[PDB]
Amino acid sequence: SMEQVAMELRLTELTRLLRSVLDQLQDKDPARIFAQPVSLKEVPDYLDHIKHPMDFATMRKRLEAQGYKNLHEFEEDFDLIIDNCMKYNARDTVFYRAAVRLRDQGGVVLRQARREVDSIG
Repeated sequence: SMEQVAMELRLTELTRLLRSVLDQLQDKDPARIFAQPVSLKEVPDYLDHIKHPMDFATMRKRLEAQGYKNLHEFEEDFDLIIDNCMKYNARDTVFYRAAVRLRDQGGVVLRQARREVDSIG
């Protein structure tokens, strides 16, 4: 139908906007601490601690399959990256500190994304 097509155009455009959001968030991680899944070869107990691992590469795969229906779903995945790290790693570690800085800097990007998503509909 024409409606299914219109709906599909909306999703494609959301995917375009979220791709730009993701790029902007990933720039706030210049050390690439959150770029890839935590390695289960290198951290074999990880899934005993963290039940829903997340990272930027994994978000990107979902995004490119148009697997984010709305901004809420995308933010959920971003918050997992941060929250997983702040639980697994102690406060005095470069990893925890990286997550805090990503959270703080990402807030600004995500604030305007929400306005854009509501605005453009």
